[PDB]
Amino acid sequence: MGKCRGLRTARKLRSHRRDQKWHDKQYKKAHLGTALKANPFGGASHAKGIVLEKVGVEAKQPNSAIRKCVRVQLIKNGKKITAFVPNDGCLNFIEENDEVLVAGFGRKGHAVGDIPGVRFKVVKVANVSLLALYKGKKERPR
Amino acid sequence: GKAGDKEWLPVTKLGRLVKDMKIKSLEEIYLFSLPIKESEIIDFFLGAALKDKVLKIMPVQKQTQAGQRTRFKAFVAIGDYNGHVGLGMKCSKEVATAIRGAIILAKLSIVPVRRGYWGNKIGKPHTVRCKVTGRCGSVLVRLIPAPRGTGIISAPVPKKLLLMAGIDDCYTSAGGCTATLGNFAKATFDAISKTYSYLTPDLWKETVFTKSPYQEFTDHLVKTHT
Amino acid sequence: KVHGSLARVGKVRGQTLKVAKQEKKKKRTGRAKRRMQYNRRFVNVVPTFGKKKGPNANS
Amino acid sequence: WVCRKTYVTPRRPFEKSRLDQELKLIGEYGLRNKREVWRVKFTLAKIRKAARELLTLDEKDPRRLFEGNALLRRLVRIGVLDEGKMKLDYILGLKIEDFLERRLQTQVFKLGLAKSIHHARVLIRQRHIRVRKQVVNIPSFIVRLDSQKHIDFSLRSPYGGGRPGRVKRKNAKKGQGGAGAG
Amino acid sequence: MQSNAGEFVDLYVPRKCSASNRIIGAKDHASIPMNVAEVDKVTGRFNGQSKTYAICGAIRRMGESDDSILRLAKSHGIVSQN
RNA sequence: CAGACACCAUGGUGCACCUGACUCCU
RNA sequence: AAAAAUAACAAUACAGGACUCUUUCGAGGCCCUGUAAUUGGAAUGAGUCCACUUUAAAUCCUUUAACGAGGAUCCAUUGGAGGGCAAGUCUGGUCGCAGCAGCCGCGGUAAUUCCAGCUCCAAUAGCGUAUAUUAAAGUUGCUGCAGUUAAAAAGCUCGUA
Repeated sequence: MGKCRGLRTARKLRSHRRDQKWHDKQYKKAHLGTALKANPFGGASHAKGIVLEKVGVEAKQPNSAIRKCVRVQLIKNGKKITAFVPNDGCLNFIEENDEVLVAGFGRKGHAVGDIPGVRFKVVKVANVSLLALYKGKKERPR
Repeated sequence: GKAGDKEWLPVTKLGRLVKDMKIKSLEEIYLFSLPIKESEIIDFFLGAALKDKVLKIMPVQKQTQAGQRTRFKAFVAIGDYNGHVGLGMKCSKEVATAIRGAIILAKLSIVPVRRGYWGNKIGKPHTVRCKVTGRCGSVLVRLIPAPRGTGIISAPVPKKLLLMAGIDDCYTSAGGCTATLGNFAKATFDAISKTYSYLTPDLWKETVFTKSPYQEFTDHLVKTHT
Repeated sequence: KVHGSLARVGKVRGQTLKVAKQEKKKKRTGRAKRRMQYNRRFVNVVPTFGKKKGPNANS
Repeated sequence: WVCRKTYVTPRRPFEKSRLDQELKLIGEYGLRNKREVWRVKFTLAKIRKAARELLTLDEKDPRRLFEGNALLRRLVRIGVLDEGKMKLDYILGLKIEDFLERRLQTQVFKLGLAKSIHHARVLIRQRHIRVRKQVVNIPSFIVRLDSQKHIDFSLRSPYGGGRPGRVKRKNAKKGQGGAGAG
Repeated sequence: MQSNAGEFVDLYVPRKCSASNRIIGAKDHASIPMNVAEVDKVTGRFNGQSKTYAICGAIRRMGESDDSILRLAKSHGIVSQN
C-alpha cells in the first residue's frame, strides 16, 4: 500500500491508478496497437491468405518430432507469417499458393509447444476446411 | 472373512467419566475446554456420520546420503454435518498408513464450529453469524455468510469443509498462492474454529464458570487412581 | 532453426486402420437417449453390487 | 425485436458430481436434455435473489409489497409456492423440483394415461391431452392450480374419445387389413 | 449464543473470564477454572463448596492470573487479612 | 598464547508418480 | 433467441432390491429396466395433404378429411478420456517417428497422451474453433495490492504546488 488519502484526492487517484495501470504488460501493448501492428490478428478473428511455402520444421528440443508448418502471406493483413499445420497426414493437402484461412493458435501473441516463433494455425487449407479434410468430411478440390 | 474389534481404555480422568456415563458428550468437554488424548472418547459419543475425507496424500521427500527419502503426507479430515469437523495429517512411508494414521488424528482433532444465521433469527443454523477468515502461508481464506438457497460458493476444497460444518450458505474470496492446497485447507480450518471466537452480543451473557469435573467426580474417579 | 524439409506425412496413419460398428439397437437421440442414461445406470437391477469402476474402466 | 435466453450456463465446465446430478432430474422428471435442467436453473437463481432483495428491503415498501405480493401470488397461482407460509424466508428455501412437479409432464404421470415419465412427455408431445379447450403440446408448461382440473383426453386423440386422425384407424387397420388380409 | 426468543442455535455455551472479559472456547489449553474452598468463619473446618473462577491461557501466557485471582479472591472474599 | 605458509585448467545425460472396505467364510 | 422431436408403452424373459415362504439356500415377489424374440393394441407430426384460414395478394402459422414407426425406425450431433478436465492403468498399430500437447505433457517398443478401432464421457440441433472483450484477478488492488530479503522508499534534506 502507501498512499495519500483525503477529500480532494479524486483528482489524484484518477491520475494515480491509470498511470500505474500503464505499467501492466497486458494494458500497454494492447493499447499501443502493437498487437495489431506486429501481429496480423488482433484486428481479425479469421484472416484468409496465400500460402507462401510449406515449411517442414524439425522441432527445437524438447519434444523430438518434425512440426511441418506452413508459411502464409495474408490478404487483409499482407503479413508473411508462418502457421503451424496440425492434422497428421494433412500437410499433404497443402501446396504452395494454396490460399488458406489462418488463425492464431492458442497463445494469441507468442510461441506454442516445442517450436519458437510459430503462433498461428490454419483453419481451412485451400479455404476448404482442413478439419473436414482430416475428418474426411471434405476432399480438396484443387 | 476378517473383522475388527474395539477395546476401551481410559488414560485420563475423562475417559473413565466417559466410559462410566458421567461425561456423555464432547459438548461438555467443548464447554470444559479440556484436552482429549483418546479418539475413542469421540467414538464413544458419536461414532456416526463423521465423514472421513482423504484430501491429499502428497509425496514429499528429503534428500539423504544415499539418494533420497520420501514419505506420503496424507491429509485426512473428519466431520459430521452438524457443527463438528476435524483434520489429521500423517506423514508416513505408506499411503494407507498415512491415511489410517491421519484418520485417527482427524478423530482426535474434531472441533466444534459455531453455525448461525445470515440475516435470519430462526431456522436451525444454516451459515455463520459473522464473516470469518484465516491464513496459512499468505493464503487468506475469508468466509462470508449467505442466506438460504444460495449455496456454498467456494473453491472445491473449502466447499467440502463448509459442507462438513453444515454451513450451507457461504461466500468466498481468497488471495495468496494458487497451488498449495494443503495451505488452503489449513487456512480454511483457521476460519471455522474462529466461529466460536467471535464474541456475539448473544455471547455477552456470561456463564457460571463450571467446577472441573475432575474434582466434581474425584471420588467416583477412584478406580485405581482418582 | 532454419530447416524446412518435410519427411513423412501420415506415416502412422498409413499403418493404423479403421472399421465401423453397426447399431444392433440404434443410437437413440436427444429425448429418449438422455432419459436412458439415468435409468440404465441405476435401475435395472437397482445397484446393490460392486465398487471401484468407471463406465469404461479396465481399472 | 427483443429476445433472451431461457437457459443458463455455470462457470464450471466439468463438475461430474453436478453433471450426474443433472442426469437425475432428467431421469426423475422426464426431461429432454440438460437444457431442461438449465431452464429452471436459469429461473430459480433469479427467484431466490428476488426473494433475497425484497427481504433486504425495508418493510411497508410498495415495491417490496405490491411487487412482492404479486410475486407471492404469482408463485401461488401456479401452485408451486403455497401462501400458507408466504414470506421471503421460505422463498429462499424453494427448489427446482417444485416447478417440475407443476409441469404438465409429471401431472400427466401423476394423473392420467401415463405409465412412465418417458410416456408422460409423449402424451403431451403426441397431443393426446387437452388441458383446457386446448391441445397443449408443451411439456414444460408449468401449470396452475385450476390447470390440474381439466387435463383430459384430447379430441384429436381418437382413443379415449376423439375424432380419428390416421392412427386408431391404423390400429383399426391392424384389425382391418392387419387382420382383414388386405 | 442463542437465536429467536427461546430457541438456541449454538452447540454449547463456551466459558468466559472475569480478568479480560474474554471467552474460554472449545479445547483451549491452560484454560481452567480455579476452585477455591469456602473455609468458614471462625468455627472452622472448611465449608464444602469451592469458589470457582475461570482462567484462560491468554491471561496465563501474559502472566496476569496471579493478580487476576487476587482481583477475584481478595476482592470477592473470603480471605483472611483482607 | 610467543619460529619459517609456491601454482594447480576443463568436463556431460531418462525412470521420486494422485484414494477406502475385512463375506480366507474360519 | 424461444418452444423441444426423431417414438413410447407394457407383455415376455432374465438380472436381481425389498418382500413372503424358507434354517438359509432357493422359491414366490413386484419396482422393473437393460437386453431377448418380439410385438400387442396405443400413438404422433418429422411429413404429405383436400379443405377453412392467412394477408396488399399472399406466405407461413394454426385448423385439418386423409394417409406417414416394432425396426439396424421416421436411424443427432459436436467435443474429450495422460493430467488439469468428466470419461479407455481399453484394442491394434506406431516407436521421440508419425503425430499429439491452451498449459502441465506423451511417442526413444510391451503408448492410458500418437494414430485409429472399440468403449466411455460431455453437452446437444447444436457442439467445437478463431479472435475480441468481462470476470475469475486483491496479477492495477476506489472498496482492497506489494515496496528489509520475491517486482517496488528517490543519495540526503529543505521546500512550493
